[PDB]
Amino acid sequence: ERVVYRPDINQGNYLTANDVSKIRVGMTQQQVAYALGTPLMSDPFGTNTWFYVFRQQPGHEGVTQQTLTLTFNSSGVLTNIDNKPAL
Amino acid sequence: VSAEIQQINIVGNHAFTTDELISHFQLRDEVPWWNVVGDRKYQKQKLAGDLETLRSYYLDRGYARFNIDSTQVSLTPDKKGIYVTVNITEGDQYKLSGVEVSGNLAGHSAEIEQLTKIEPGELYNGTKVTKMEDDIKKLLGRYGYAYPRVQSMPEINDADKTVKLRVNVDAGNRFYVRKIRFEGNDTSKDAVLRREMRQMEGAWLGSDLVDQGKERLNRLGFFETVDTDTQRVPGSPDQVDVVYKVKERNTGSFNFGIGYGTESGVSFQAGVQQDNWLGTGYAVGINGTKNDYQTYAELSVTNPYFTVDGVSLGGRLFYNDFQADDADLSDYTNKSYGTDVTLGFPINEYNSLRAGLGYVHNSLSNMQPQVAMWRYLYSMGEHPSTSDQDNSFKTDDFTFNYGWTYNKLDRGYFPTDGSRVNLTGKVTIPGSDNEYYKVTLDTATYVPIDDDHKWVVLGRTRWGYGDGLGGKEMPFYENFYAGGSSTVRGFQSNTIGPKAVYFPHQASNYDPDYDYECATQDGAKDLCKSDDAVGGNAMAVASLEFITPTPFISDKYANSVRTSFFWDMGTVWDTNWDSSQYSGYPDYSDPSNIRMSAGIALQWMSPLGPLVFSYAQPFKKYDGDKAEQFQFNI
Amino acid sequence: SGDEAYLEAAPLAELHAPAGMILPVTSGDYAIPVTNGSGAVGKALDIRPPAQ
Amino acid sequence: VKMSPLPTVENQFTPTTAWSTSVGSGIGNFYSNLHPALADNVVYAADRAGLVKALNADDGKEIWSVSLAEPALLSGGVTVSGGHVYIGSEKAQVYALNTSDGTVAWQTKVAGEALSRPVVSDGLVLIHTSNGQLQALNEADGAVKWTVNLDMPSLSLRGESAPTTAFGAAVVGGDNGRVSAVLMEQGQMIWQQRISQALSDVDTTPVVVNGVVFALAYNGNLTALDLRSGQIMWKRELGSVNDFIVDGNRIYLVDQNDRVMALTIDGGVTLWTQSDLLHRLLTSPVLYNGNLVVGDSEGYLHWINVEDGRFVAQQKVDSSGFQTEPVAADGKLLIQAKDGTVYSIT
Amino acid sequence: DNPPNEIYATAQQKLQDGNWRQAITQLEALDNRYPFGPYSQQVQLDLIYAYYKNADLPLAQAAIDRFIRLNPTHPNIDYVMYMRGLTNMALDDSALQGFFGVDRSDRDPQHARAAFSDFSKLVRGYPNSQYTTDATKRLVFLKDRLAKYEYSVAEYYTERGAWVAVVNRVEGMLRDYPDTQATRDALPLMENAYRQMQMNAQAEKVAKIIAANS
Repeated sequence: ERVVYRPDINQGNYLTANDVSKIRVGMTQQQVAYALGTPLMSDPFGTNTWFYVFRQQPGHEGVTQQTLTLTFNSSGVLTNIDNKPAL
Repeated sequence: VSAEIQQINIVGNHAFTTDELISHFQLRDEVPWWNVVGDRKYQKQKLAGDLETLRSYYLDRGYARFNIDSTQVSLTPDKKGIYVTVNITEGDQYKLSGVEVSGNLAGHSAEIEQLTKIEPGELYNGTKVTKMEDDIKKLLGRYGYAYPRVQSMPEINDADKTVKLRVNVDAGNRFYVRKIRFEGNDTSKDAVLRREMRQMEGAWLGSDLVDQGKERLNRLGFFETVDTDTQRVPGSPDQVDVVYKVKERNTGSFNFGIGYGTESGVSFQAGVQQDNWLGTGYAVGINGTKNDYQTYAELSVTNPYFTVDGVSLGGRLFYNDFQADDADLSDYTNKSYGTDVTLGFPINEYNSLRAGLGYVHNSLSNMQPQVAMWRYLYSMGEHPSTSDQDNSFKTDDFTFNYGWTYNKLDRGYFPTDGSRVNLTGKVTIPGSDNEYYKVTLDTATYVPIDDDHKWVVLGRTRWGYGDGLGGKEMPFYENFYAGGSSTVRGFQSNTIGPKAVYFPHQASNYDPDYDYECATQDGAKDLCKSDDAVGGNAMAVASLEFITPTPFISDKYANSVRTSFFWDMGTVWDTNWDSSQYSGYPDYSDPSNIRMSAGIALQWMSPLGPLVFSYAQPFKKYDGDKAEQFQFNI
Repeated sequence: SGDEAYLEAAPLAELHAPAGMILPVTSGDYAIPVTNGSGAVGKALDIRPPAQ
Repeated sequence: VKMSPLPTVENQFTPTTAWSTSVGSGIGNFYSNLHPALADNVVYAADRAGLVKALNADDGKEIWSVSLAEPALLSGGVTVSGGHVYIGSEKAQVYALNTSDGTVAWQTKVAGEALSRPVVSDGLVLIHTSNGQLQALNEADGAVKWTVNLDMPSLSLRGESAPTTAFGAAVVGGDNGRVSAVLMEQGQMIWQQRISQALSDVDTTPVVVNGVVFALAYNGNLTALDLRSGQIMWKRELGSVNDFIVDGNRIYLVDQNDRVMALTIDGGVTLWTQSDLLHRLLTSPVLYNGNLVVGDSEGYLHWINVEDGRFVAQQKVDSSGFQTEPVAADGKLLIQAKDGTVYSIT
Repeated sequence: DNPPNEIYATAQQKLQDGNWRQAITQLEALDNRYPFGPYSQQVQLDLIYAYYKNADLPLAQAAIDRFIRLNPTHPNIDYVMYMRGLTNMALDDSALQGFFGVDRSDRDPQHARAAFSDFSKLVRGYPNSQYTTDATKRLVFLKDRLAKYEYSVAEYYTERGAWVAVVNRVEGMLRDYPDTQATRDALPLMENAYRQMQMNAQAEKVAKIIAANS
């Protein structure tokens, strides 16, 4: 249970408030990758989508996750964006 | 035949006397009268590190502008001698005004300022600047900047004998771990290695975590060496595929033997230990004996990870049936078995608690009268006659198990740093046959005295105590023991401590003229001072082993052969002994009778398992002790 | 060592793409070419080097 | 490698030890050009320990003694002229000592170690150093005028070519195997020529007579050079480090293998060769009574005739042996062994 | 000391009899005493064969490298490729746990990976060689034995709960090892990881994929 010392578990990108501010709709793939770093996961299937997730599980505190989704057309320009802050 | 360094000379060097300078170089002209191994063989390549040592030494005393003017090495005409002259210019020593950090701080301004802080007016030091550079590098690594650009540019204010230090730092791009790989765990399951990590794959890199992975793998003890390589992923700017390179080794011993004329008969016995059984990480240990007068057996299994959180689970089985003189009907016949189940979980990275329940069965028959056992039985309300041996006793007892272990050993099987503490304690469950509590404290402290970790001073101690909870007393069958390979070298196994005192009694199953103790058949008619050990309730054992390098064995045996001098002291005594009734016997109440022994200890991690070779003198015994100077164990 | 276990490997089968879906592009690093099966299999094979 | 045994030598005369005096602790295992010198029937001597003494040439009695120390590390000969004694050291210091009282007239820090014998000519005292800065010092006060850089090979020989003066040009060797000539006016370079052959090619003290210079590399070529042009006229393959003598029309030397030879002044043709002393580390020769005296590392003074080169006398004088060259002047032959003792021969 | 062919005859007879140790002691004399000679070819191939039949796998591999470096063109090179594949594979096996039947899939895959690469090189370079069928079957086995290790890493990460690792590992299998049974068994792991990451848009997609291939 929570009482035992599990090590801190980190997952996904280190997405943070400052860098997500630079993202602008319609921006090209290379610059968004530069702004947030390379995506640590991407939609492997037909839809050209990038998934950024910032996830943390400290020793006993509850899991916290911030998920950001980026979609691009056939030419790699950001078409739609959404940023789930929690849960 | 080749030339030898006949003189080392340095011109100038007004700040420090030449002898002091040459006290540090590897190249050396003369042999101290108490040393022989100081070879004077000059080599051209060897001098480079020496010159760098001079560089660093002068940089570490404030002489910033220090430089080598030139170096000339010349032969004698006969080719028998080399003179080495190093020509230097010192200049003045300079003190640091302050450190200015510039560039891309990556938002960690406070911590980087803290690392580079200095007290005012301190002398310039090359070691200080190198330490700051490396510290800032690892500080940036801790937050996921694997490869930060760091540059230290000192600015000399020669006008006032002062120096201003300019540091330029650029963190770069944070690095994420893409794919952790293990190379070399040919037998151990990949899970067994990866469970120890603290850097989870697909997360921002961490120098501290990836290093702690190596640290925990090395503590696990299943590998000879472990190497880490933060190889950058090709074709990507900020992804690194950490690789752990390992090399497995044997993880147990398989001891087997058969009886000879030194034994009651030709029969088999064995003892087996295994820490990584079939590479799954399970720990297994078995002991087995089928002597004509003893059928002792023991087994233990432990899973270090019952769940991935770290909760360890294990248990122990043991069985015993012993007879003293014969098989079918014998004196001091005892039968015993028990079951222990253990659960343990880590409370932090280094401390782990343990818990569990123990069950023990005990039976005794034809017991030889003696003071301690009958005192205990008097405690329990049994009233067995002393004059007659034809009596028996039985017990069924359950115990609560707990313990505490602190482990900071740097390596599993030949540790050189840190210490290990192990506190184990038992208490009887209420309503059980026995009402006693027992606690034992073990401590092993390793400290190196030389930076190479070949000279290590091992401070190892064990402690123990126990007492009855109610009016009863703790059971004789479970007492402490000392002596043997483990606790104290020199003495025979389980021999140290208070000594049994038999009563005069009629002997059962008697046979004329056989060796017997204190039988009215033989005419013995008084209380007995004897040489049969009985153990005791409390003990304290200490050791200081001076580990030393293997002197004349090649490096191939470096990680297998260890030798050490040692000094041993240890004691076992009974707090409950009533000295008033036994004026004519040693007073076991006082622990003042410390045993001591000293000797040489050799450890060899042979392919079949660790070998313990011990030779020692029990240079302070007490009456009734038995010892053999050289003792061996596997 | 050298056991016939590798003959017990289960037969291979491609994953079918659902409607309106494409599976990830397959890496050529681990492709399986196909050729005539007339050659022998297992211990029936003359593992000895060719003679002259 | 094996070294030659002592030769059986029937002596034509019985040379004798006139006197000897202990001086400090000797040089011992160290290697240096520290040797005594004679001026106006007074013998000046020195030792690595730092003791410097003046000895009466005939009686052998001390007149004064002083120590400049602490490993003073005196080195590089003991030269005397005009009433002053110049003594180098393997530390930067080079001392100039008044002959009468023995107090330090002046001391100067010359760049690098001062191994070479100091030589004094027209008021300037030359010193050749292990780092190549051939420096010059005023006899009067000791201030430097000029310095000249001669390149340093990676591997050298613990010895530096003491210069010689002729017609205002000081000829000096170099560790790089380039004999050089310099004017003492300000140290302006005059000419320089390589004398080595295709490793260590260090040079030693040269000598000049009748306008033709002589140079001698450790390996490669023995040669003569024109003083005014520096062009090489003739050459021979007799490399060595020891000093060599010029007399009449003959050249007496010791090779690097301790084989003793005599050569013509013109063309360098061999007159005779003596090889019995092979591999017996030999001191530089010195002319005495129409014969050459050479000490060895086993304490023997070997006397050899000019005409044939066969030995004429052979006597033990010390157990430690003579590394430093003997000196001959004013009809007295002087030598000091590795041990701290000067022996006067007669 | 005997001339080449007679010693080779006894060597070949002992090799045929299966006395691998003394056989190889006989074989190793020829190359050392008679290097470069006409018999060098057959003795070297029989040397590879003898080391492989012995437990001296790494020495067999070293000899195979020292052989292939010499003669890129050779009528029997395909056999050396097959022996290279076999000596890579046999290093993946074990005695004690093999007898117990314990699966060794999750251990070191680098040896198996090299074996697959070498066998693929064989079958692609010499498709008509008589060993090509064995190479194809062994490639079939090795693909599965690699995907099983990769799945067993995905399993541990799922059990720990590093969901990003699970998704990346299963995606790696679908990219490299799509056809194997391991992916068909592992897709539930990627579904679970996506759902634990609240990533329903991807969970539904994985549900569709597994449904289509159930």
